[PDB]
Amino acid sequence: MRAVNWNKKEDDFSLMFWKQNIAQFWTEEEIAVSSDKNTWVQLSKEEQIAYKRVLGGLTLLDTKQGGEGMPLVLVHLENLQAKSVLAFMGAMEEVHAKSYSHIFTTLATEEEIDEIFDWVDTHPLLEKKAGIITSYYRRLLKPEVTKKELYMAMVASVFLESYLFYSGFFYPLYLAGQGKLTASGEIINLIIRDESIHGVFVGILAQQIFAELSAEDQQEVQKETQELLMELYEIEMAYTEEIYTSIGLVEDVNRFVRYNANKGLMNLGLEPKFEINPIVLNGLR
Amino acid sequence: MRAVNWNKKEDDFSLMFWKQNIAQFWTEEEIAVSSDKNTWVQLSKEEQIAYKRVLGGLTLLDTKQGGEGMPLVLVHLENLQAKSVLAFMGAMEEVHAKSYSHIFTTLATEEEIDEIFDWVDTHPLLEKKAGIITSYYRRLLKPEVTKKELYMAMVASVFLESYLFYSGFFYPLYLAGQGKLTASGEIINLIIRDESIHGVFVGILAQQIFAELSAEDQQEVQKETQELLMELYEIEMAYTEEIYTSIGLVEDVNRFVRYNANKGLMNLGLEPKFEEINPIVLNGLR
Ligand SMILES: [Mn+2]
Ligand SMILES: [Mn+2]
Ligand SMILES: [Mn+2]
Ligand SMILES: [Mn+2]
Repeated sequence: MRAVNWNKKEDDFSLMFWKQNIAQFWTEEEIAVSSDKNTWVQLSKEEQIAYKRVLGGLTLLDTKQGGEGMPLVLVHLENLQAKSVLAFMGAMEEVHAKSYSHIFTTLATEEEIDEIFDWVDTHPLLEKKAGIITSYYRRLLKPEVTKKELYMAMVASVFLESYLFYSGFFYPLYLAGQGKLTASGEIINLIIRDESIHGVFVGILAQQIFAELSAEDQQEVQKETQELLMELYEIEMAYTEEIYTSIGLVEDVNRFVRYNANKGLMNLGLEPKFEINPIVLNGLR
Repeated sequence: MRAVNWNKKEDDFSLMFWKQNIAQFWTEEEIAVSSDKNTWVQLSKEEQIAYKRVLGGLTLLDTKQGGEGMPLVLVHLENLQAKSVLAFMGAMEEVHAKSYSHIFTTLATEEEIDEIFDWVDTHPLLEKKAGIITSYYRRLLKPEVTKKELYMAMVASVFLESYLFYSGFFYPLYLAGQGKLTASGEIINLIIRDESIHGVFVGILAQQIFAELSAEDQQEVQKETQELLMELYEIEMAYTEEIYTSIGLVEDVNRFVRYNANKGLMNLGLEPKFEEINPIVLNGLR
């Protein structure tokens, strides 16, 4: 039975990602958010509701990535150095999820917070979206998996990391780009910095597996990947309509979703399928 | 589908362990080990071989705990806050494993290191020991698991964290207690500080699951736990004989293995099954 041996590289990238993950390490106690109250109270009721809802959705996605996506993809890897990186990335998803609770503590009463999480749990689009992704992860709950199954779990993971978060990240970035909720915006920026390298890394692992598949299997997963992309897109467009119609931002968020869907495809070595908002860009500064 | 909500406690302990795991965060770059070369050369060939072999075994156990034990237990937990803690603990196992490579880079040539890892991979007792533990983890590779299966995976994990590491930890502690390889000893002490909390936490989770089982299932897993304890003990005694006979430490290590097996049992809420810590080892823990 093999032990991980870092003195003999298993690939040309795991060590750099290991070091970068650790270089980026942070926790919610580093960013105090109480000063956001002064701009929080300036938001309309509809704006506050949208913000809380998107952060609830982000919390759900990080919960599933740390508790299902990273663990189940990493248990089936043969590359022990890449497994190490994924384990750390999974822990960081739990840091991310806990940081949303830190934001909530400042922006909402205890009763308001539990209402957010009840809304998350009973929400049909969030259930459908998370169910589609986790179906690929739960396919790995068996002793022997195929490379097509592992590849598609990695595709699902890249799509979560590089694409499904972004209908939610839009709004904290959009507000922070205007000087509103900038401390929470700093947290979201730290989260994004992590998700960006998560998506690149899992996409490298996916491309390595893809190269080992037969031509027939390659065709099959290419079709599944394109179909998954567009299945998620239809759900995202329903989600942005539900969240953002009240505040007039639906088409802006949709443009942002498509930009990030293209980045997810590129992380997998695939061509873009869709043809950044300048305020969001200022929030990423 | 539920998202983790830290503003409503799911249990009385996960937040405390979350905070403590983070308070204890470290990486290998924080302890330079080059100064250990001066005492490494004072050791005999047999002492150096023993040290490299036990660190190889430790690396294997951490590799399996980070890559199988924590992930598969955490997947099946319903408590999202406890899942969060286990994910962080699993990442720390990978930090631990990488820290052994950091020690090796100072103490061995590239060829000597590859020899260590070849020895680990082909070693029959390490394969048997790790295979027993990971068999409990690999029972969780299915869509739905029983509480008996989850409980026994947690028992196996506590036995790894609180018991099976210690035939290996003995020697770095013994040497550090004699002023040898003290920088490496500092790393091992950081690892032990983590494993100690890992075993306590998983043991709490196991006790909670146990209390939820039917009486028939409780009787089954109680017997299986005691059998597993003693099956592992027989293997550990073969392992310590193999590693430590050449340096005259077998009975001392065995004394330390039993002390830690009792701690693992206590972490599970169970009575000790074996009859003070060696004073040199104690000085290495200071
Ligand atoms: Mn995350
Ligand atoms: Mn991520
Ligand atoms: Mn460890
Ligand atoms: Mn541990």
